[PDB]
Amino acid sequence: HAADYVLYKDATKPVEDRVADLLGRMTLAEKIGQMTQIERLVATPDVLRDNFIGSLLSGGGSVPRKGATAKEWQDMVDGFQKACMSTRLGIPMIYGIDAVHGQNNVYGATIFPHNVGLGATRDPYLVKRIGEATALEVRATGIQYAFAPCIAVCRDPRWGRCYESYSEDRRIVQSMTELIPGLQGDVPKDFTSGMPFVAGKNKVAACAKHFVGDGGTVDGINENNTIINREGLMNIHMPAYKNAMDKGVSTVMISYSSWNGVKMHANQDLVTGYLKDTLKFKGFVISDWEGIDRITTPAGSDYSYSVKASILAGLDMIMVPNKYQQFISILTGHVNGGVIPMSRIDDAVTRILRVKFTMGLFENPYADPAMAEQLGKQEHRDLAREAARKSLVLLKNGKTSTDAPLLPLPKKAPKILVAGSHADNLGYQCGGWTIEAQGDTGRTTVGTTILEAVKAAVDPSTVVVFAENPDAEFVKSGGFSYAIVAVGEHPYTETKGDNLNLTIPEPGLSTVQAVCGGVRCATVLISGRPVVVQPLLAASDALVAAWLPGSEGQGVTDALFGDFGFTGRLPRTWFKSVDQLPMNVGDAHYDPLFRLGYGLTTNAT
Repeated sequence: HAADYVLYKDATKPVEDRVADLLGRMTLAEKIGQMTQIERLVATPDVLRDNFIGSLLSGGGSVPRKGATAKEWQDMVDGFQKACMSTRLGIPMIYGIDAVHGQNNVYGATIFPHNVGLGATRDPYLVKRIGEATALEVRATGIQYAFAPCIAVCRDPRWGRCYESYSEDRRIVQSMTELIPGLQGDVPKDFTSGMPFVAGKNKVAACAKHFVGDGGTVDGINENNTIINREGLMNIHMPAYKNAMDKGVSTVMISYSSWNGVKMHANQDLVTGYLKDTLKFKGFVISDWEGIDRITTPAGSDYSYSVKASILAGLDMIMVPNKYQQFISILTGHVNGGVIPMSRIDDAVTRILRVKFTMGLFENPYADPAMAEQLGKQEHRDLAREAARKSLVLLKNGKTSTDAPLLPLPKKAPKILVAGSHADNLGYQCGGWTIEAQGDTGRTTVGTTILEAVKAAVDPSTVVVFAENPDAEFVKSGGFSYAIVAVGEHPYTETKGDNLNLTIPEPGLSTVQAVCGGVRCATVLISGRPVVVQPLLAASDALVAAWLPGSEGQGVTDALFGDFGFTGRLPRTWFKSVDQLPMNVGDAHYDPLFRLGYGLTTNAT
């Protein structure tokens, strides 16, 4: 009704009408800008305006500064948004980040257990509630888009991202797609499968990743080839993408991996033919980081081809993330030369705009300062603590069938020992994608280590001694009632985590042997995956697979001291040796140390 009315700016109008109205006004430069996502590290107000940039991200560890507050994050994001809103059309950018176990790049964010442990809970409603809390903590920092969930079905634990997979069993991964409506909100009653959805300003856009077969690569080699017939691809690796469509996942990220030698980032048949045309996905498809570069061998050796192949394959938004001028220049040339039709550009931009309008981003482009206090909120930590406890799998509770069960341990004892490299190391208990991509060691954020949790749990008369790596004599002479010893993997992600031997670093086993040799012991194993465990088992009275439980170490002691019983069950096969791999439930020659679904129980004290 005002004389300067512009339909796309009218919040009362249907999303599709707003999309069409804006699209019809855009120049080629404005269109290609929407398709471009850049790192905050290369962003400036002029770059964002002049190139009509559609999206920014923080990669792992890409932060305004170490220890930044929620408000500092909001101010940074809003500064970028102010630049984007100052363009001719005022299209807001969407800011993405890997919030994969909480808002994990941010100091003081609640850190939830990694996905493998969540699979052990068999509790999809718990995972939904984690999505809900994670959305609040992401919005606390002004960010609107999380690159989660990873719905890989990890079929070989030698993969460095196996901890990002809920299970080797697709049925468990499918169940855990409940993360999506946690992050985004529940879809309405009449909802069409494949449409994008986000409820509003207190929720975030989600991302089902990495499409498809990322968990199926040969020998678990990250980014490698997945060799499997269509029937197996569709039976193992694809199903959870359909659940994600049904729950309105807003975006899908493409895998670095290949399927039978075809790069996913160049696979028109799967990206356009299947995801878009068969599953009816109507959100946007985003590349992985320099994913189009890696289409070629060597990577980046023909970036012109990378742009052509990826955009023709059906990708909508490119996580460049640094060389935006080159990306934009090359894509512009391809359109100008008729190599890429305007129809393909218009489809990509239609999808990007659909997600942005749907989620309310044109109505609330800026951060809400009242949300900053959601970061690290005690209610969310209480949830993480529940999740950590439910994730724990009890593998042994007594050396013989006639021994007294060691767990639960008594809170009142004259003197107890807490030992091991992982007993008082917050970074190690969080693992990868915590503060940095690869994670880190020591007190990297706000949390409670296993040692701190023990001290918070025990009777006031119980003396707690910590020794990181005590010798056998120290233990034998110490007058201890029992010991809790924690060891395991160091933090990792992506290719750095690929590991053909799956043996934990020393000292780990040597400390368990020294401790358990002198006093009854409960071994807590911190890992992203099954690892060689027979020697640890042989030494230990009790052993718990605690995965990567996150910031809330009291989840571990909640079960050790019997406040709750152990309930977790293995979401993966535990192998006898790495020579067996790959080896999954349902295989012909299945000879596990512990089958998928195994877990001992205790009752609460």
